[PDB]
Amino acid sequence: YLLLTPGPLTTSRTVKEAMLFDSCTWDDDYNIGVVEQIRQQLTALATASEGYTSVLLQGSGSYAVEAVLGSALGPQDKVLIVSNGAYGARMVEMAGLMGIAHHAYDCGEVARPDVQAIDAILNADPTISHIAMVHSETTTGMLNPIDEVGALAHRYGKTYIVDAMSSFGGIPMDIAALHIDYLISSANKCIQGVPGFAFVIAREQKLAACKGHSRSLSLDLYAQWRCMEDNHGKWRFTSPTHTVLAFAQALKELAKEGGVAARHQRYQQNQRSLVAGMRALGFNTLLDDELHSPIITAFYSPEDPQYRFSEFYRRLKEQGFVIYPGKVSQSDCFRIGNIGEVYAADITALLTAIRTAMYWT
Amino acid sequence: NYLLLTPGPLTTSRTVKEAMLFDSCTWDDDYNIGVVEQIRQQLTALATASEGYTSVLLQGSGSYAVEAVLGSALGPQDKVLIVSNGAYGARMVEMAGLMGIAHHAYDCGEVARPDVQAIDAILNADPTISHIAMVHSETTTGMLNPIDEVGALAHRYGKTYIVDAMSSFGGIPMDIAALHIDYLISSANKCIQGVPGFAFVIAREQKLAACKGHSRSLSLDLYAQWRCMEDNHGKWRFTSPTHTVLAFAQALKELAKEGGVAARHQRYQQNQRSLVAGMRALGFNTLLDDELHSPIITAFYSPEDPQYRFSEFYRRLKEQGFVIYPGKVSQSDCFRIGNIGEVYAADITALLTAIRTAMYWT
Repeated sequence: YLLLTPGPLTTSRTVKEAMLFDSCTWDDDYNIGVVEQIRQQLTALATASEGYTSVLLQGSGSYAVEAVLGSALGPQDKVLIVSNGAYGARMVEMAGLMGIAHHAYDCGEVARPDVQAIDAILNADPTISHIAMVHSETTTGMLNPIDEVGALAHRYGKTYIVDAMSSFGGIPMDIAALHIDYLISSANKCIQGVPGFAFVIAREQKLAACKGHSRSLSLDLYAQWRCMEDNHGKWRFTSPTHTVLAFAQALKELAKEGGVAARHQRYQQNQRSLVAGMRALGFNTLLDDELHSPIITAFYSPEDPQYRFSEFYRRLKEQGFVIYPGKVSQSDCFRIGNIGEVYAADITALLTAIRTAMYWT
Repeated sequence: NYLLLTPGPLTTSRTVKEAMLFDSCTWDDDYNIGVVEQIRQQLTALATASEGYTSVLLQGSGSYAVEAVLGSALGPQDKVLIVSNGAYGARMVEMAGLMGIAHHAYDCGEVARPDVQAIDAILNADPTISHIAMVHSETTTGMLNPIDEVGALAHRYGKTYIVDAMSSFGGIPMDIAALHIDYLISSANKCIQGVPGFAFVIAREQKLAACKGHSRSLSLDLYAQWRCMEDNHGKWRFTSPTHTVLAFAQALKELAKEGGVAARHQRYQQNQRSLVAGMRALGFNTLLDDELHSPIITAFYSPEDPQYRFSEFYRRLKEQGFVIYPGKVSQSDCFRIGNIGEVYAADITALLTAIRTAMYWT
């Protein structure tokens, strides 16, 4: 099965083979030989500038998002949270649960954030000390203007947090130039590794002032970072070593492909071809080509009264392709990712399977 | 060529690792029902033969699960008695402090078995206590605590009982219902011999059922995590370490093939006893007396020879194919040697030979 999902996805066989080893968490072979190498490569991958550092955290991407919210903000801080999808909404949900001061700016799932509106909010409330926004809303496949909001964060001197879970590694970006202080991302999406942990690449000057902020020991990003910094990459608690080995290999394959610039080109091409082919088959995209993220695409569900995603999905799977359900509140859609082990030939084979699975036609 | 004589991550079978060589779709039944539900069902049966219990899996290390229990199993007016006789008992106190959770810490030291009478007295004088938490196998020193007696105490006083069995579950027989344990926390990469990536809690449903809204953490909300698995056929709220989950399923299959906990336990304590005897024959002394030993890991006093360095001892052993572990005892310089994972009788023999060879200060 080819997983046309937003991740966990179809990893390369070499990435999987790298998991076939048992590592000792106290040994330098692992901490220096693997962990420190991953940290250094992540920072370099995020920016050419100095002053940044990486921290890895056990769990899913949401854990890292929660860790940043509870670690990057002090008891007198307040974060402006842009919400235009499930992941933006989850940050608002986390803030409310954790009792973190905030202001939610919701603009709809199919609406690009209004930068001027964000500018006004920041102007009317200087109490806002942080700005948080999702870069790639995997929910609808939309891409938010992290650059413009970043310029806004720099103008007002705010700490900028970006959830780049489904974009880092697949879309060119230099977080320093974007004025991003905390870049959050996944091990199993654009980088193409397997699930197990997430990471945050942060402006050291900012992170270094977060001691005591977290009320969670497990999710204390500062303590986690300090331990890696003082003990050659060592993780405070048990780390998913096998998945970490897989990540090191995924990073190497990313470098081999030609870096983010090359991977981005492949993803864009895959999508361009997929979309053209789907439209040729009568499907319609939820969003206009301008708002598209290059890792996934949302399509309106067929209007035929006989169409059922459950059946469409099963028939595609029977042919070896696994698509994804759509979770857009205002519209009935389904999604098709194009990252991971997906190349030109795969898109073509996918389209043939789609035509074949269109049982309602 | 390395054998990991550590508390975990440890040396797993080749088959447990090869079971990871598959990608899973987190939204498909093949994974959620075909693997997750299977695991949940097996974990509950492994912990007890009675009804009323359920399993919840959580992404992260074992400490995440411990924290999830502390933040999800307790209500607003609740208070937990935390017995501490090692780093893992101490971590629960540390967590309770950070989270602002009312608690009563009972610290009896890292080399002393907790006093059950003392715990009784505490329960008598501090009626606000509603929960009791204790580590079963204290990996800090290899100490094995009396979870049975404390459970009887908890039952007598009608208190909710939490047990951190991270390094015991799967390697030491136990029926949680009979031990009066309401929340059993354990690891996927220790006695069950799986791979790190997630941890789990086997709890009495009736107790967990009343924890809605307790957690201030979305990621660590045990109740929510459970309701999702319960309502959507093992589905994890957020992305799960699928590969490590497939490995755990294989680990469970191999546990059964060995003969279950009874058989694994037999292997483990025999390894441990042979190790202690051999090490003592080589001039080493155990930190604890036999009576307090657990069958999973043992702490030895570091030799006094001025030239001795754990770094060198460790490297020369590793060079021979054996990786041991450092000791972190507050009032004593020790080193540890675990005997779990893919460790068998012949391995202990080989290790002892390696030790002699590595004793460069003699």
